[PDB]
Amino acid sequence: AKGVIQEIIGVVIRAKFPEDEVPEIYNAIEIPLGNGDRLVCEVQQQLGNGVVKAVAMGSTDGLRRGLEVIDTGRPIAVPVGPATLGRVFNVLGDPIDGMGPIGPEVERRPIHRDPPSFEEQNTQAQIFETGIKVIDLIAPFTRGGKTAIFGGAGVGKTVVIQELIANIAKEQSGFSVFAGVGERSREGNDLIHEMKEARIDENTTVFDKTVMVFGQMNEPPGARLRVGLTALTMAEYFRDEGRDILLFIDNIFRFVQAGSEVSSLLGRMPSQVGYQPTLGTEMGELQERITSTKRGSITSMQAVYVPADDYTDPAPATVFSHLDATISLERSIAERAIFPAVDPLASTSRILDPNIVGEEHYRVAQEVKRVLQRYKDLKDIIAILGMEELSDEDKLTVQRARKIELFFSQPFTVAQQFTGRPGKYVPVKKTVESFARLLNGEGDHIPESFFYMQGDFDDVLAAYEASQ
Amino acid sequence: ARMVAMRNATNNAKDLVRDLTLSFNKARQAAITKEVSEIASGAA
Amino acid sequence: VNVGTVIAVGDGVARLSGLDQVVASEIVEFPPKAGRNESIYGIALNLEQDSVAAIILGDDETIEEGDMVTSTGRVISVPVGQGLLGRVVNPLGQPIDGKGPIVYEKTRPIERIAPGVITRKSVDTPVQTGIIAIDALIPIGRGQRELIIGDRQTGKTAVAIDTILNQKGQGMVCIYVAIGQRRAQVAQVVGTLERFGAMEYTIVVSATASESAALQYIAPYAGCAMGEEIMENGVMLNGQLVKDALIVYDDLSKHAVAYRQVSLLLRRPPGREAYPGDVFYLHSRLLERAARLNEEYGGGSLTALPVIETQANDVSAYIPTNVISITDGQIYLESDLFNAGQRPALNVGISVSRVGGAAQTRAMRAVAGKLKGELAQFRDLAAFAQFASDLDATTKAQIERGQRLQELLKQPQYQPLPVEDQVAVLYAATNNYLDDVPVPLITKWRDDFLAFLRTAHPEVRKLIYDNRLDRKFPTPEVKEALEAAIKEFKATS
Amino acid sequence: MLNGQLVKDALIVYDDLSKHAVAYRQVSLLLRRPPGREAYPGDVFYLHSRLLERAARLNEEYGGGSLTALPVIETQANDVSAYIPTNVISITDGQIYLESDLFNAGQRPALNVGISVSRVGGAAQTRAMRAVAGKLKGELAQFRDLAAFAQFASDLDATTKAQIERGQRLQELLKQPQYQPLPVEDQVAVLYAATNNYLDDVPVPLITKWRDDFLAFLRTAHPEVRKLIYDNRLDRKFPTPEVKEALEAAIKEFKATSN
Ligand SMILES: Nc1ncnc2c1ncn2[C@@H]1O[C@H](COP(=O)(O)OP(=O)(O)OP(=O)(O)O)[C@@H](O)[C@H]1O
Ligand SMILES: [Mg+2]
Repeated sequence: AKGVIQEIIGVVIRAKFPEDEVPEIYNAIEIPLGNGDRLVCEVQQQLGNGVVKAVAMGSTDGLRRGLEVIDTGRPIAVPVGPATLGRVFNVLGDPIDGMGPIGPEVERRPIHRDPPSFEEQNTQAQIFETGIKVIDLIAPFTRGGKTAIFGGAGVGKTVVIQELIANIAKEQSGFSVFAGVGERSREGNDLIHEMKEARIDENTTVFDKTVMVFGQMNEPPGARLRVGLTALTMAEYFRDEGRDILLFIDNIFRFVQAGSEVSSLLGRMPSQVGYQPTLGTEMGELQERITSTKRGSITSMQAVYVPADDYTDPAPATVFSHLDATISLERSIAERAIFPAVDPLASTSRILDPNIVGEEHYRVAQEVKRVLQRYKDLKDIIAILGMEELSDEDKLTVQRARKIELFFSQPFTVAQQFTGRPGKYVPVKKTVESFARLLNGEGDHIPESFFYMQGDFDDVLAAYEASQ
Repeated sequence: ARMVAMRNATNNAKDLVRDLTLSFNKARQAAITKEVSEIASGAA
Repeated sequence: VNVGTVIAVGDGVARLSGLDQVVASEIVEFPPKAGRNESIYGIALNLEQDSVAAIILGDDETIEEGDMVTSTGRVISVPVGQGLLGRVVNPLGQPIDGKGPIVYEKTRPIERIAPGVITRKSVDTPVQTGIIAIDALIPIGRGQRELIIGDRQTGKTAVAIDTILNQKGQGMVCIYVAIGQRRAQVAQVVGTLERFGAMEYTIVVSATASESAALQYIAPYAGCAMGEEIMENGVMLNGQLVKDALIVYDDLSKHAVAYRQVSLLLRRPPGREAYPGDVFYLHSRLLERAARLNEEYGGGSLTALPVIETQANDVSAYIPTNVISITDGQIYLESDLFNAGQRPALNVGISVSRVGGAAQTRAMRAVAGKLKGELAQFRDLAAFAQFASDLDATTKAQIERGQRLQELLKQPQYQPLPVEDQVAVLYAATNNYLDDVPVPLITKWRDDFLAFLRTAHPEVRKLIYDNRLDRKFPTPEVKEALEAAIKEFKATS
Repeated sequence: MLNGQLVKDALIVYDDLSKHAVAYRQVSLLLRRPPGREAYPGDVFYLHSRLLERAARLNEEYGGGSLTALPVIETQANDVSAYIPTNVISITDGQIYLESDLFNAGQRPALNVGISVSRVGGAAQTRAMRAVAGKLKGELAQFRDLAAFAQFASDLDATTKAQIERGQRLQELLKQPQYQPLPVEDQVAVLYAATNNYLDDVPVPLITKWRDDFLAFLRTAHPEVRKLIYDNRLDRKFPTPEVKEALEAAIKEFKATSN
């Protein structure tokens, strides 16, 4: 304990400790910083004669060299238990809501814990109904399994996440944890607060069953780097005692970007496009903790931001192998005013198996993909020549594909703020029936424009009758 | 009718070439950036 | 301990050996010497052992090896207050207009963490840009981050200037931050602001292309610190205290380019498109400070209007997508529409404002919802517009109406429209009251209608302005009054 | 010791060598070794060559054992010309390309048979399989060639129409479900039935059901034909009149009974 700061490079602080009291790899050291409030750094490396390199996870832009640092001797500890329910925390576990601090009697758990072993893994999963046609048909939201949506900058990842929460957080049958590792403090939070506090479950709000840890974009790289681990530690307590947990981590890519900035400041050799050499290991350490085990189940739902529109970027490429259900949002689909913007061809799921989701559901999904696969094959032919050169069956499949593409669009109850269309909740059975009817041939006479932003097939038929 | 269809097809083909050339140029620059990054990193 | 000596001057970075007890972002002084009457400052960033790398905020040819440096004891800060109003200043806060020294009682440090999550509230108070298309289809609220993204010469600067001009009586403190813009453009912008009298409430921070890459990198943070001071403490405008501010960052692409130059001259590893890996953090920590604080934290706001320049309308680049992800909405200014004559070129099909739709005057939304619907129908019918005499009455009428609405959206530069005039014009357009007016004369029809309402019927405008907040705007009184006004105008015309 | 028999054959599947290359890149960069192409270390081809050249079929003097390797590589956006994919393509003796376009189009194994190659070739097939699959490969290749005319032209002669139909028959034959492997005798029987025009009258959408029913037929009605096919699958001339009969008879009986 009682070291001194040697260098302050960005948010990376190199401190010198006595020879026999060097902090451990992941210990949390503190600068008094004056004013009675301290800056909690996390060690990352040990460089030699008592010299350690720590990540500030704070402003670290008003402190000098030679400042003393106090070694706590333990990694970052965050409160866990029912006391964390309905509260908002930092990466450090310090509450930021108007309510008081967590009492000392509440257990503090280190945010760096080993992921569940191979024995503890629970492979049992089943479809989690969500009411979104494209999600519940092509890439079923998996209960007890990791799933994530990959979108660019203009697509509505946040809208989809908010609608999903509105649909499924009321009938939770358990607590939930939200972690915006990297997201706008406007819509990622302080507006999800209003939505969650407005929703009421038998005189108890949804927010009364939720633990929320942000580390918003504004925060320095350390907070965005470790906020995911804080949320995971807060949710593992509830998973370990059997409670079903809904976990919503927003923009894992921001966690990766924070890791990249920290690594760049740490002097590590860059890999690929400026990313950290330890990208795969960091992703493994975070993601392998998001697992439903034999003691409890975590129904994770993540979001991933692709830089520019590159799906070959190392961060989404690393995420892709850590998921059960993959949802891909495309810029072109969104620019075609299809707000869900999900690409069925590039979106898959593990539980899209007839033994799990249902034989009819599986057949319908496979046909809805074989169509639009024919369409992707004939895209160039249509673009340069036109519909006429195709054969009759090819033509029919093409307009069926366009009708399906239009029909995947669905109004969202959270889209009322900029769209006047009321939201719709289409059950998975209704979605399967509607798409089976559409593929049978029913609805062929209906023009494609009638499938835009509708509910089930009955709503499309009713609109067609209204317009005669 | 064939003359109209071919004229539309040629216009669509020329528009596609302009779009592809626009996309090829972006891929050409990104290839240069990638090389100028590995060589500079390999230098240090 | 407050003094040190430069030991190496290189790619815009000095080494400043022996300057300990310097804070991690202190603004070092470089006191003047022979040949340099003024002092050029620097930001000490890499506080490594026995060396303090410092970014030279200015031309690096001024200093040599052995120059004395004195640490000022302050984290990098910009002077801020009521004295900044109506002044064009450097990113450091020094004035460049030559009017006189800047008067200020307190300084606000740039490069600070945004207020947070709990310290925020959903936007409710609208921002009137004065453009029909923007104010009717892409509502902007106070504290919203709306991005103006276009392709070079398309009108992003013009849109920002119109928005600044329209905030004359709205109790807003406009801030225009010019990053990387050539001095001619900045001078023309300042002159345009002066001519229309908007310079009395507008603070302009200029970091031009010739300036060092250290500037154009702190300029948006200087402007954001000014906006934060306006948002939290507030200033007296027109005899009233205003805590609402609007800031236009102008070209954030040039800001990202300047930060890339600074990083590469510091030998930091490049990332995608040679930009440093923390460019997203750069723009996020810049834009996240533009917030709409709740009442218990003062109730202030700070609207941000970043401007992003694209190449060949490539919205899927690195910096444009980064800024799109940071901001709340987009205003896509297409080049094809701009060249076609639609000078307020907006890609309404893809431009959107996620927040602020509920932060709009009830009259404007109540008249513009069906406007947006009809524009959507026209865009849907754009494919069928090629066919001649093959369309029924409904489709032909829809195409004609869409053309009329687009021509109405065409608004000449430097002519903001008050909210009452905008809502009256849209109510006239959307009630089949302009179907008889030929398309090429709709602009002059709108101009004549506005002149008539300014001269003949000020009471109608005042009543609309007073009754724009009602839940049901089309009350019988305003409806009959405006219908009588338009019938009189049509009879006279 | 496996099932009471001394097994000296091993089959190793590297679940993903791209992740292994990523791990080696991480450990090299953390050791501050100089990078190479795409930040991978210089000797990544040496890495994977060391790993893969240990898979061999030793001669009888050295034990006669073997080790079969199936490296697995994911490609970003089907970029075969990347660094690790090209390295391991150079190292291996064969490639099996799986495409998302074929996978979505209903072709479940999703093999791109046009570009998937096996340098060992017929030497790694049973004599029955080698004798039956040559016509399969030729007809499938010619169908792939004629797909250009099939996509557009509708005035093609009856020969080309029937040949496209046969190509579709074979492609639908290859559409295998998951966790349902077919033993060598079953595949030989099905391919002999398909390549000898016994399947021409079956419509394309029902060919998979036809194959499943035919396999149920052989497994229940005529186990002896399967035993006979498997018994003499190594002879130089597999289609002997003996194997030729009682197999065409089984196909004819199945065709007559159902549909
Ligand atoms: N609404 C408008 N009506 C008429 N002309 C306009 C309008 N908006 C912009 N222009 C003209 O377009 C040109 C460029 O406009 P502006 O100065 O806003 O540039 P920009 O597109 O924002 O970008 P840049 O700063 O790169 O030139 C000028 O000649 C300006 O007069
Ligand atoms: Mg401009």
